[PDB]
Amino acid sequence: RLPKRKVAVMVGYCGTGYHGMQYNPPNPTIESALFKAFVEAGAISKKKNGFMRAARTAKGVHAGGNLISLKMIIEDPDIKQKINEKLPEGIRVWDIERVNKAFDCRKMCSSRWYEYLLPTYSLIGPKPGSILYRDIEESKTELVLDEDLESKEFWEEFKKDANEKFSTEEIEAILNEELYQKVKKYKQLENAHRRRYRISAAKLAKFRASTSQYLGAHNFHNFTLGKDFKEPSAIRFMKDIKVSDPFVIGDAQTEWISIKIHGQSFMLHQIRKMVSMATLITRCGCPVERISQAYGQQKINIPKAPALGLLLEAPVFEGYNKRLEQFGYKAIDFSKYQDEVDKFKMKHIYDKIYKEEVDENVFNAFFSYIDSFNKSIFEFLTAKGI
Amino acid sequence: RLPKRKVAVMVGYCGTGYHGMQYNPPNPTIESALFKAFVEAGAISKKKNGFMRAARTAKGVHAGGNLISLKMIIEDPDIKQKINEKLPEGIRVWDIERVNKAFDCRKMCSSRWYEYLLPTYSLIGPKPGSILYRDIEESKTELVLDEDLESKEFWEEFKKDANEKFSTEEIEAILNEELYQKVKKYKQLENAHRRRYRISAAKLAKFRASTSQYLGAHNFHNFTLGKDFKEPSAIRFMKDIKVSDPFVIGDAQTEWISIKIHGQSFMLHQIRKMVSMATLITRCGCPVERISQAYGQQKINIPKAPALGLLLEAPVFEGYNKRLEQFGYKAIDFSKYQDEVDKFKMKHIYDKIYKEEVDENVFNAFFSYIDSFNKSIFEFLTAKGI
RNA sequence: AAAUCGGGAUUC
RNA sequence: AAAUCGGGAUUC
Ligand SMILES: [Cl-]
Ligand SMILES: [Cl-]
Repeated sequence: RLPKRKVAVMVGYCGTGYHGMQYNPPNPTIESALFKAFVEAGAISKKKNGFMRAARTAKGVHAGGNLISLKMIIEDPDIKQKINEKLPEGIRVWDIERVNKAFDCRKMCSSRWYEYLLPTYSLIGPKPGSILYRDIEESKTELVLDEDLESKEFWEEFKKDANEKFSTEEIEAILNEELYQKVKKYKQLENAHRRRYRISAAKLAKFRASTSQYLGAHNFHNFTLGKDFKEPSAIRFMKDIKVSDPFVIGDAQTEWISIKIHGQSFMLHQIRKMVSMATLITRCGCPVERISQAYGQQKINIPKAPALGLLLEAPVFEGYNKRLEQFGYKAIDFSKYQDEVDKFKMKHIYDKIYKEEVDENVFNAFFSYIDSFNKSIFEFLTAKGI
Repeated sequence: RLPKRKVAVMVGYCGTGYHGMQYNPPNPTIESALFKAFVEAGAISKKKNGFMRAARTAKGVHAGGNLISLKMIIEDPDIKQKINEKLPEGIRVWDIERVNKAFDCRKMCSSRWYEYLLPTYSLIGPKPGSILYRDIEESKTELVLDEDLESKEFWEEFKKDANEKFSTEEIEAILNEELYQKVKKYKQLENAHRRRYRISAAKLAKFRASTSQYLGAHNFHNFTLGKDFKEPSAIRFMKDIKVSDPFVIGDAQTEWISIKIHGQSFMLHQIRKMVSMATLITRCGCPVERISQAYGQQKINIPKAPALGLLLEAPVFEGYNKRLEQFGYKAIDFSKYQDEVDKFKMKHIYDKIYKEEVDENVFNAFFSYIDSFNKSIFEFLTAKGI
């Protein structure tokens, strides 16, 4: 029976194929794989006496950095390498550091950094023929919304390319069939047109302003589930929002943007709902200030963005580092790993994101469902409600 | 580039932790693990040119025997052992046999055997205090339903045991707390009382009659989803139904029964809905003949039983064996493996079922939700509807 | 966080 | 078969 010390473990993972961070049998989770590696490496033996997590990343949500707290066997001086050898390629342990007895992953978390990877073709306007396009274009009863000749040019180049290859065969419905093969090739051509799209500087600036609409303290009751507008804990403080320059990655050469959000605390699916709302405001040509209207008591249903693009970048423990460094305890700083994670993120997270995006068309499917859906549609009009 | 022959592969698996049989990235499925083992063993290289499955077992559904058809590399005389070495312990390949070019897993499937493992305490009447118990007992407006002094004795022995250990503390609501620990121990005592239950011969005979209500050809539109009563394909033929004698298995010594259903063809979630309906009829004390009323055009919502207890025992290919044996092709008979599967079923399927039942309380949670739910409730009364 | 029961709108 | 968007009733 070896001794056990209460330590914090810094880890990172691609969340694809796992049912979130929190241990939840019988479905594979990040924590179940971590525990299997711990047992196979000698970190634990045989509730797990004080187990703790900093963030319960949802189904499919990745994390460049996450932390847990537990009583481990630190006797092996090469225990980290053993655990990493016993782990799958998509999960890694960055470090192991001793913590004080009163350490609490969640209560000592001062802030959180999140990153969302979004394909730039998500900001193209809805396809002509969709209900959202019909309702937005037919919003000439109040001539407020942008014109967005860029999306018009994209869709019309797609129409010219389709017509120069599918001589009025003209796909209409389907529910192992030569028709289906024809349709398959049309949708593949449309996806290829999406992948060749390069966002303009104006659309990027518009999206940056729409995301900047989130800075400061706001009532985010519409950006979660089961939160009342009058609840005081519905107010959240976003410290910073940064939208990266566009960047091309992958064999299909598809364009992406990185959205880093630093906030004091977040509610369930807050990041994805914010991202989705900013994307809809940008791609529909609405005044970005309308995002602030979402803070009102009127309830709006914001469909959360796909989990595939979400990464928990790092939890932050400001008070712990500032007020417990005199006790000899090492500070918890994920940036000390920043380069290593940066490699892992590119090799085992971002690559998975690009592969699943080009294989299953996650983002385009999400936005095609939004496009064809008869609360949010009203908000994205020229006229909202009140 | 090795040659490839079109073969059929006989496999078995525990479905826990997998998203069904059909290959469906990015979530792990039985077929994705099979393909990984195939690649690692040399069975395939690099749609999969004619891939076929006999049955698309749902999420969590096991199978003592399932079959697939594909073009494999059969050059290795020890290819089966290599694939099995490359497979996890919960998935096994029983055999590989050559098939004719026109072979079609699903179209040549003449019938199907299914097995459902049900804990006998699922047949105990609803707990006094539940809405279902209140509605059934208060069905004295039409004095039709059984009395079931056995369930009364069970619940009253539980009440005597609880009161002799929890002196009117008396748990009332909860939503890390000493109360919760008390409640935890009450529910554990109730679960232990359930695990010690041994079904009487009368209840077993009643359940056997309720299941026999399914024999022959019937309209099973209520025993699936999205099937209209007037659709001719809503009629299904059950060739045989056998309920095994009760048997005790596991460390907690819990009692189980095996329900084997041989049918020509089945609709989506038909087995689980039939099982659930028979169980409700038995545990509520209804005339078993009322099950035939479910074949009427009136729509009833039958909650499907947990997937944990379902096994696809074997698909059957009668016509293929009878009309293609002269062509030199070996018959496809899963019974030729019956002993081997029988070991695997006990070591990697039934054991998982018992462990998950005693760890997560799947069946009792399902029936506790049924018990407290304000269409089916009306059917389980003395008065149905019409 | 995850899972269940159903009901509604979609996706090779 | 699986997956998505939501809405409703539940489960350490
Ligand atoms: Cl999350
Ligand atoms: Cl199934």
